Amino acid sequence: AVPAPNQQPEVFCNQIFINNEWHDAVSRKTFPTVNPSTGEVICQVAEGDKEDVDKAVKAARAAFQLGSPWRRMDASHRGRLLNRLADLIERDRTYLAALETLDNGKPYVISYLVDLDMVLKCLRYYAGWADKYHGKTIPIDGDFFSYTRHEPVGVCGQIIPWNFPLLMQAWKLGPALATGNVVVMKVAEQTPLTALYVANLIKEAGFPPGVVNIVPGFGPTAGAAIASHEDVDKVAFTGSTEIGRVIQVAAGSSNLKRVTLELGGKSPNIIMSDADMDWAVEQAHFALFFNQGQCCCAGSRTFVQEDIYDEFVERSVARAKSRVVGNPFDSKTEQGPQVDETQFKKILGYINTGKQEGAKLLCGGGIAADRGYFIQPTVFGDVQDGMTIAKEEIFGPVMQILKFKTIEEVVGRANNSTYGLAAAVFTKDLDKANYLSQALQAGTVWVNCYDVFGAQSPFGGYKMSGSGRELGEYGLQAYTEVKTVTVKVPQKNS
Amino acid sequence: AVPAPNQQPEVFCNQIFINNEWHDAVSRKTFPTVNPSTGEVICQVAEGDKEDVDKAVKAARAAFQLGSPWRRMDASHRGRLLNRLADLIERDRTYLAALETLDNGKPYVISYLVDLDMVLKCLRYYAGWADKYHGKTIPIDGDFFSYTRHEPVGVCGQIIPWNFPLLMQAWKLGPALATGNVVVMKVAEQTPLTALYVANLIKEAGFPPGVVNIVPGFGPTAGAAIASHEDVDKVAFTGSTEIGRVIQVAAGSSNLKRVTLELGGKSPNIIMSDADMDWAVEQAHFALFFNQGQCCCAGSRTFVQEDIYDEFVERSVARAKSRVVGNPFDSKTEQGPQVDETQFKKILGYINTGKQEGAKLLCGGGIAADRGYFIQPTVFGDVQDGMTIAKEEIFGPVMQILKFKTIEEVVGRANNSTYGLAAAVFTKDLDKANYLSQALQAGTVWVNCYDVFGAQSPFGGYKMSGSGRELGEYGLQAYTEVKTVTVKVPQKNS
Amino acid sequence: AVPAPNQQPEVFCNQIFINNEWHDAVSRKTFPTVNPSTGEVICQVAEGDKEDVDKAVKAARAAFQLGSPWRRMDASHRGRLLNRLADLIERDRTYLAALETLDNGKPYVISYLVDLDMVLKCLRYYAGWADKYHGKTIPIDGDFFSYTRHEPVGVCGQIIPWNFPLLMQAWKLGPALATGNVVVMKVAEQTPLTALYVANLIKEAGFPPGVVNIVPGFGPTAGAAIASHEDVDKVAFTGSTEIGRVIQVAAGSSNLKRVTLELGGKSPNIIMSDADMDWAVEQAHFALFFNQGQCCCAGSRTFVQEDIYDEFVERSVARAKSRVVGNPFDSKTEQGPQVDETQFKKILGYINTGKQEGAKLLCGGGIAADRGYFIQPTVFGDVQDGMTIAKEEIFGPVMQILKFKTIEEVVGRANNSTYGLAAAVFTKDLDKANYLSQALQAGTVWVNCYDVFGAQSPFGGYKMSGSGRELGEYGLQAYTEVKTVTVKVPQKNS
Amino acid sequence: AVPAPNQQPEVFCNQIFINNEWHDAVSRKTFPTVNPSTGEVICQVAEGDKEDVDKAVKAARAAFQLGSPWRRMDASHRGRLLNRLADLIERDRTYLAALETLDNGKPYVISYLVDLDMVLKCLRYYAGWADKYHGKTIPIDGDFFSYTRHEPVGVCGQIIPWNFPLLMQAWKLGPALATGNVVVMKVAEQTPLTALYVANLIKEAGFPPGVVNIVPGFGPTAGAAIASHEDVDKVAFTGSTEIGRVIQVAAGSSNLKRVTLELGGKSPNIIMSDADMDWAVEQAHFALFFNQGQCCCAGSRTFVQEDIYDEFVERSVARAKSRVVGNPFDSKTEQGPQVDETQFKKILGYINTGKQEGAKLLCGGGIAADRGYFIQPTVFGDVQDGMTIAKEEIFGPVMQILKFKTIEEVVGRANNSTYGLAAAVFTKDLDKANYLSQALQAGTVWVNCYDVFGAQSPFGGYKMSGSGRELGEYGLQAYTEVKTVTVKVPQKNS
Ligand SMILES: O=C1C(=O)N(Cc2ccccc2)c2ccccc21
Ligand SMILES: O=C1C(=O)N(Cc2ccccc2)c2ccccc21
Ligand code: NA
Ligand code: NA
Ligand code: NA
Ligand code: NA
Repeated sequence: AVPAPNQQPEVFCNQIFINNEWHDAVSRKTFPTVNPSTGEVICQVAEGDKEDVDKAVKAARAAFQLGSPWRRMDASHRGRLLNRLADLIERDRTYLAALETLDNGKPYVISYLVDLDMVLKCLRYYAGWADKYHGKTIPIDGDFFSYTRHEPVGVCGQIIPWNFPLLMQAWKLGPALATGNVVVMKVAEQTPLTALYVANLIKEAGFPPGVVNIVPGFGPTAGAAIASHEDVDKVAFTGSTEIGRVIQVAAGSSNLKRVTLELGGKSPNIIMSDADMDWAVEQAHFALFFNQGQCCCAGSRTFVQEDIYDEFVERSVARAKSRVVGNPFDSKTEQGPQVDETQFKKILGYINTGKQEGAKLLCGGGIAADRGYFIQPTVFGDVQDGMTIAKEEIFGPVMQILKFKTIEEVVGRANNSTYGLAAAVFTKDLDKANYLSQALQAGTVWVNCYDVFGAQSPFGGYKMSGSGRELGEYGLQAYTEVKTVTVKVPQKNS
Repeated sequence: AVPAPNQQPEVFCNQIFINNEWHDAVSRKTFPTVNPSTGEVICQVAEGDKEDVDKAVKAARAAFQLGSPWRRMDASHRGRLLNRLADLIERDRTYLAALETLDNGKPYVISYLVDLDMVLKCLRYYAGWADKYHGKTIPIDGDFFSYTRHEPVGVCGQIIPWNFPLLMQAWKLGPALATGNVVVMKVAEQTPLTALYVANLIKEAGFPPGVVNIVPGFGPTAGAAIASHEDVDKVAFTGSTEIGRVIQVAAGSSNLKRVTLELGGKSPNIIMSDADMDWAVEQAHFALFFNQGQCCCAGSRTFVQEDIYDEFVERSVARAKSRVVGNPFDSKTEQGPQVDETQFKKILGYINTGKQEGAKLLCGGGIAADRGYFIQPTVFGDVQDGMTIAKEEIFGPVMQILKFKTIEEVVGRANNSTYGLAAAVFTKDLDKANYLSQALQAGTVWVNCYDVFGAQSPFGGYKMSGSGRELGEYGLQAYTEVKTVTVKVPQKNS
Repeated sequence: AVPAPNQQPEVFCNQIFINNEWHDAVSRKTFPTVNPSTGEVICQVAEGDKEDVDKAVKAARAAFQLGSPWRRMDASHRGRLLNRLADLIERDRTYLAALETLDNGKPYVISYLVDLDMVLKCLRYYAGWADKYHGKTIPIDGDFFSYTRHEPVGVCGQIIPWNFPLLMQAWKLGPALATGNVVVMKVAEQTPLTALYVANLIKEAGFPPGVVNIVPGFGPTAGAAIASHEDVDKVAFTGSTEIGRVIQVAAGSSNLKRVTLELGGKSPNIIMSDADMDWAVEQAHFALFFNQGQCCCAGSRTFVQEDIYDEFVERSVARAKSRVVGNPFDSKTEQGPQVDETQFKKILGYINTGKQEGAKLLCGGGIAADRGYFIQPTVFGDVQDGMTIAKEEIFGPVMQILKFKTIEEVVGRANNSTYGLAAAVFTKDLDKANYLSQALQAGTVWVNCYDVFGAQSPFGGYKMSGSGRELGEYGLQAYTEVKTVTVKVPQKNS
Repeated sequence: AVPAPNQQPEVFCNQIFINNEWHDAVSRKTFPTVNPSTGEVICQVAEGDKEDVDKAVKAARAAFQLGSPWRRMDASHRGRLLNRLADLIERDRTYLAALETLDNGKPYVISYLVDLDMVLKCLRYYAGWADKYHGKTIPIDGDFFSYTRHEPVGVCGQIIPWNFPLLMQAWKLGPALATGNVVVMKVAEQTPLTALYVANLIKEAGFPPGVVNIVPGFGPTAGAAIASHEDVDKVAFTGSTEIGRVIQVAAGSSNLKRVTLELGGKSPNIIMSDADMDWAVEQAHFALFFNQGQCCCAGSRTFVQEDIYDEFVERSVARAKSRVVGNPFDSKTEQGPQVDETQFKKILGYINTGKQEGAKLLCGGGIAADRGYFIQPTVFGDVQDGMTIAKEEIFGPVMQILKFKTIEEVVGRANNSTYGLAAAVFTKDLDKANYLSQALQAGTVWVNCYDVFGAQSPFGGYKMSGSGRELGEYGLQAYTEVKTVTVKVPQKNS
C-alpha cells in the first residue's frame, strides 16, 4: 500500500523563482538547509533579501495587469491549470514525499499517505471552485439594478511555516489562484526545498509568468519586506503568535493591506467518563504526538474526567513508551526528529520547566538518539492550569494530562487560554457532545475524533490563534474583493 | 395567560374576496359551515365555482402586469406590508383564535398560543426575506457578463386544508407575497371563516387590489377550476394524498403549470431503551393526539424497543385516559371534536378495522359526546406492520404502538412505506441518533422532540408525502422563476 | 485544431446497458438507426420496453441501497469519476466527433470544436460541484439545533432528444451523478449510438454497476414506461410539448415523482436601429441556422426595426445563399441535413404553408439534394404574427423576418406566445438593453450575441417551454431531496 | 411635505450610557459641542477617558456571557428588538432630525427625508437578517458529519464619525446586533447628541443591559482606549487614513482583535460624451455638494471627454453658482455650514493651494457668511492630475473638474489615487458602461447615478479606503465567528 522511497534524492531547485525563471539573490548571500535526522547539510539555498522581494512583486504586479493573460483567462481554465498542477504532483508523489521527509523529518509513510494526499485533495477541491464563487444580483430600492463582483484582491504575500511545508503551500495557493490572484511566497528557511520544486511544476502546469513567485530567505528580512511592501495588496501569515504581532504592525505601518493570521494553540482534548476508553486513548495520543507534535492544533491539554483518570493515564503511558522513534524513511518509524536545532533545545527546555514546576514525568523526558533532533515521547500527569507547560505551545512530543470534576468546570478551564484554534470532546452522550460543542471557544471542535480535516471543512482560530479561515468555501473570502455596480434603469419591476 | 374568549364571536366576512372588494357568487349560492362541538350551523358562505375563480384569476393577472403597483413596488416594501399584516393579526388575535376554534374545533388555548403565534412568526420571518433573495453573477467562459434574476412565478393558485386553517394560509401567503407573486386561494369548506377575516386585514394592511383573492367553495368545483386554469402559472395544494394526484394531472392536462404538494403521512416515532422514559411518553402522546390527531405529520406509528414496551404502554394508556375531551372554549379541555361527520365516520371505521385485524384495544375506541363529533382517545397495542392501521393515515386520536428489538430492524420497518413526511427518534446516545437521523427517509427528523417547526426550518415530504419544501429559504424556491441575462462585453477581466 | 474522421467507424456498442454490461431485449426485437446524409441503415439497435426498463430500475435501485458502494463513496470521489470520464471522452473525442456527425448529421467541424468541447466543459464543471452543494445550519427558535442535508432524490429516469445527443446526455448525467443519484436513461431512436459508446467509457472510468443505465428504443413504450414506473423517483424529459404534458400526467397518476421538463420554443431575436449592422447580421444568421435549425432556442422570429429592415434583410438573404450545404464531413460545409425523413417532410410542408399564406419567400425553397435530407437555407420576409410559420416550431433552416417600429411594440409581440425559452436583443444603447432584458418573458436573454451557453449559466423555460432549470448551481436543485434534522439541545446560545 | 421643525430642540441625554443607565465620567470632566450654523456652544458632554471605556467593556463582557439574556434570545427576537427600535425612532423622527441638523449643519429637509429614511431602512433590513444568516453542512470525506456555526465575534468596539452621525450609528448597530454581538461605541465629540438619544430608545425597546454601550470622548483618548483593550474582540473604525492606521497598530499591540475600516477617498466621477447633459450636470453636482460636501465617497475627479468639456463645464458653473447657502432650518436651504473650525480654515487652506499652481476659480471663492463656519460653493476648472486639489480629500463644498480624451487614457488616470471608495460613469452606451465599471478600481461603481445606497448593497473601499464592506450580506461576515464541528459517525452515506 506504500511504495519505496529514495532516501538520498537529488535537489534540483534552490533559488529565487520569478517570471518562471531562476535567480540568485541580489546580494548573492546564501544559507545551508539541514537534514534533522543526521544534523548534516543538504545543500545551499538562495537567501532572498529586501530587494529580491521588491523584484518578486513587480513580476507579480505585471502578471496582474488588466489585459494580462492571467486577468483575461477563463475562470474554469484557472481550474484546468490547478488540476494540471495536481496531476503532476501525483506523478512525482514519491519524490515529493521523500524530499519533504529529507528536509522536514516526518515519517515517510505519513508524507505519502497524509501530506501529499491532502495536497492532492486540496488543490483538486479549489480547481473545481474556480468557476463557482458567485456574486449577487440585489433588489435595491428605486429604479436601479445592482449587483456585486467578487474580484481578486491582487498581489498576495504568503508567508508559510515549516511543519507542513507542502500542505500549507497548497492551502495558500489553493484559493489565491482559484480566485485569480497572484502570489509572492516566502518559504520557511527550515524547509524551503519541496516548495521551490513545485515552482518548477507550476511552470510546467502552464501558469503565466509571475503568477507565482517564491522567495527563500529569513523572517526579519524577506518576511518583513513583504509585510511592509507598499504595493502588496494582502499578506497571510501562519506561525507563532509572537511573530504574528510584527506582521499586523507592519501591515498597519505600510499601505492598509488586508491581513489574515493562523497562530498557535493550547487546544484542549476533553475526555468524559462515558467515552470509548480505547478509542479515546489512541486518539488523544495521536492528537498530541502527530507530526512530532509540531501541529498548530496539537491537543496539548488532555483534560480527563476523574472517574477514569487513572486507567486513561496508565494506557497513555503504555502507548507512549511503545511509540517507535527512528529513521523517518524506515517503514516502522512512528516518530521522526524535530525540525531544527532551535526546536530541539526549546522542547528540552519546556520538559525542564515541566519538571521544575512539579508536574509528574511519567515516561520519556530525554534525548532519543546520538545523532539528529529526536526527542523521546514524553507524558506529564497531574498537570495544573497554572503551570508553564499548560499555557505555552511546546510544539513537540510532550503530553499534559489534567483531571477535572464537572462539565461546567472543564468548559471554564478549557476556554481559559489566549488561544482557541481547536478543541475536542469525547463522549457517547448526545446532550454532552452538544453542550460542549457549543460552549467551547474554538475555530474547530471535533467530537469523537481529532485532526479530521477535509479540504471542505473550514479551518481557523478564535482569540490570538488568528483571524479568517482556511479550507472550504470560506478560504475564498479573504482572497476576494467585493465591487458593487449600481445602474439606473428605466422602471424596476419585480 | 390567555384572555377570556367570546364563545360566540360574530362573523363579519362570509363572501368571495376579489380585488380588495367583497362579492356574492355569480350564482348567488351559499353553503353552511358547522360548529363540530355542537353540530349546528354558524352561518352561510358564498359558494365560488368556475365563474368566480375565473374572475379572481383575471384580477390577479391584472395585478401582476408589468408596471402595476405590485410589480413596481420595492422589495423592502413588500416586507413592510407583511409586517403590517402581522401586526393587524396580532391586534385582532383574540377574535381570530375564537373564530378558529368555533369553525375548526381545536382548543381555544392552543389556537391562541400555538397556532396564532406561528402565523405571526411565519409572516414576520418572510417579511424579512422579501429583499434578501439574491440572484447570482456567474463567471462564464468567453468575453461575456452573465447573471440571474429571481423573478416571481406569477399567478399562484393555492388550496388549503382544514386542520390548520390560519397557519396554512400564512405558510402559502408568506413566501408567495415576499417574492412578488399574486395569489388565488381556495380555502376548505369546513373552515373558510378565519381566512376571509384575514383577507379583510390584507386590505387594511395596504396590499394592492388583486394581489390576494380568496374563493370559498367546494373542491371538485372551485378547487379543480384553479388547477385547470390556463392563466394560472402555479398550484400549491396541501391535502389528502388522493386529491393531490388529481391536482398534478389537471396541471399536466392544462398549461404545464408548476406544482408543489404537501400530502399526508404515517410518520414513525422511534423510542430506544435508553430514552428518558417520562419525556418520551409525554411527547409521543402529544405527537399523536395533537390537534385531535389531525396532523399530516402525526406520530401515528410509535415503535418502542422491547425492554421498555410494557411500562411505556401502561404510561401511554394512563395519559390517554386522563386526556380531557369537551368544549374547546373551556381551559380544562385538551381535545375538542374532529372537524366534521365525514372524518368522524372515517375514524369510527378505522377503529373497527383495528379490532377486526387483531390489534388490542387498550382504551377508548368509541364516541365521547351525544352532540358534535367527539371521539375518545384510543390506543392500540401489539400493532404489526401488515395491519391496515399501521399502513394508512387515520388522521384521528388513535395511537398505534409497535415493538422492535434492534435499531437496524426498525430502520427498514419505519422506511417501508409510501409516505415519508416526518420522523422522530428518542435516545440519549450520540451514535444512535446520528445513525437513525441519517437512515430514515423523512423530510423532517426530530431528535428527542416532536412537532417542532420553525418559520426558519424547511418542511415537506419524501415519497408520496409530497414534493417541494415549506418554510425557510427553501420555501422561496418554488415561487421564483430564474432568468439568465448574458451580455457580450468588449474584454473580460477577472 | 481539427483531426480527420473514419466515416463509417466501427460500432462496438448497440445494445441495452445495465450493470456495466450489455444485453439484448427480453423480446429479442431490434430496430434500425439511419444515416441522414445517405438514408442507409447504419446498424441494428435493441428495442427495449416495459420489461427491460423494469429490469433497469431494479439495478438502479440496488446500486442506490443504503450502504452500497455508490452511496458510501466520498463526495470528492464522484467528482474524480466525472473528471476521469471527461478525460476518456477527450481520448475518443475524434471517434466521437465523427460518430456524432455521422448519425445526427451536423458538420464534423462544429461537432468537434463546439459539441464535445462543451461536453468536456460540462462534465468538468459538474465534477467540481460534487463535494460543494452544502446544506445549512439554521438558528431556529427555542433550545434546538436545526440543520439540513441535501440528499439525492433516487432513481432518475432521463429521456433525451436527437438534436444534441451527446451534449444532452452530459447535461443530464452531470448533475444527477454529482449529487449521487442513479440514472435510467432512454435515448433517442434516431441518435442512440453516441450515448451507448460513452457508457463504455463510464465502466472504464470506474463507476459502480447499476449507477448509470441506458435503454434505447421507442418512446410510446419504453419512454412512457420510465414515466409511469411505480419506483422511479424522478423523470427529466427534454423534447416536444405534447410529450411533456403526457409525462406530467403519468407522474400524477403514479408515484408522485418530481418532474423537470425542457420543451419547445419560438425564440425572438430583436434588432434595434442602433445595433452593429454586420455583427447583428452574422449573429442573426447563426441564431437560426445553427444545427440546421434544430435548436430549442433557435431565433426563429427575427424582429427588425423599420429604419434598417431593408438593409438587414438583403444582407441576411445574401448571407443565407452564401451558406454552403453539403456532406457534413466536408469543411466547406456550414450546414448538413435534417435528422430524418419525418422532419424532412414536416419542414417542407411548413415552407409551402408559408408561401400559401402570403409570406415573401426571398431565397431558398425546398430540397437541396437528391440523396439525404438536405434543405436550402430559406428566408421569408414581411412575416406576420397570425401566420403559422411565426407561431409553430418548424425546427429547420427557415428564417422569418418581421418589421416593427417601436420598443414597446416588440416587447408585446415577442412575449405574445405560449413559449418562453430564449430571446436576444441587439443594441448599442444601455437603457434599451436593460428595458428589454427586464421585459422579455424568456428563461434566457442574450444581449448583442446569441447561443452563448456554458455549464455555468442556467437554462430553462418560462410558461410552457419548461419547468425547472439545468446547468449551473440551479441544475442540482431538482436532483436533491432536502432533509431537516432538528435536535433538542441543553441550552441554545447564539 | 415635511413635518414642522423645532429650530431649537430640547436636549435630554449628554452622559455615558452603560448597563442601560447614565453616568458622568470618572474625572467628571465635560466638553463643548457647537451649533455650527451660529457657533454658540449648544451644551456640555461628559468627557470620556480610558477608564470609562474599561467600565463599558466589562459591562459588555458580562452581557456577552454564555447563559445571559442576550446570548439565549431567539435570533428572531433580536430582529423583533431592532424593529421595535426602528418604530421608536420613527415616532421621534421629527425631533431627531432637528437635533441632528443642530449639531451637524445639514438641512432639516435632508435630516428628515434622507438621513432618517436611511436609518430606518437599514435597521429594518438588518432585523430581517437576524435569523437568516445560515452556516453550512459539509460533505467531507470519511465517516464524519461536519457543520459550521455562525457565532457572534464578541465585544465590538465601534467608533463612528460626525459627517452622517445617526446613519453611521445605524450601519454599525444593525449588523452587529442582528448577529448577536455586544457594542462599545465612541461617538464623535462634535456630534455626540443624536447618537446618545438613540440609547435611551434602546433601553425602552427592551434590549438587555450592556448589549449596547456608548462613550462620548476624544480621538487621542477614547478612540485608542477602545482600540487597545485586552477584552475587545473586534474594532471597527470609520474616519480618515491617518487616524485609521493607528487603529490597525494598537489592535495588534493589544490582543490581535479583528479590524474593519471605512476611510476617505478621491472618488472619480467620469462624465462621458454620448451621455445626457441635463442629468449628468445635475448628478455630478449632487455627487459632491451633498451634506455640505462632508462625504467620504464624494465625487471630486471629474473626467470629461474633450468633445463636450466646454459645453458641459458651462452649465456646471451656473447650477453651482445658483446653489443656495443659508440657515439649515429654512426649506429652500440646500447647503448648511461646516461642522467645526478645523475643517473651515482647512477647506479655505485647500482652496488657496489650487489656483496657486494653475487652477481657474469659477465662483464662490471663500467665506459665505459673517456668523458661522459657512462656505460659499467654490468650483475649479482646468485641473490637471499632479495638484493638491486633485490629490487630497477636501471634505467640503469644493469641486474639481478635469479633462480627458480616449477611453484607455481615463482608466489609468482614474486608477491613480491612493484611494478608491467609489466611482461613477455617465454614459448612454452599453459598452462604455460595461468597460468602465469592469476596470475602474473602486468599491462601488454607480452608473448614471450617484450616492445610491440601498440598505441591501454592500459598501466599503479598495486598498487604503477600508477592509470589509458595510451593508448587504457582506456586512455580517465581519461580525461573525465561524466554528466548525466535525463528528465521527457510524457509517457515512449520501
Ligand atoms: O495541527 C495541525 C495543523 O496546524 N495543521 C495545518 C494548520 C495550519 C495552520 C492553522 C491550522 C491548521 C494540520 C494539518 C493536518 C494535521 C494536523 C494539523
Ligand atoms: O458620499 C457618501 C458617503 O461617502 N457616505 C458615507 C460613507 C462612509 C465611508 C465610506 C463610504 C461612504 C454617505 C452616506 C450617505 C449619503 C452619501 C454618502
Ligand atoms: Na531543518
Ligand atoms: Na366546521
Ligand atoms: Na439518424
Ligand atoms: Na441653527
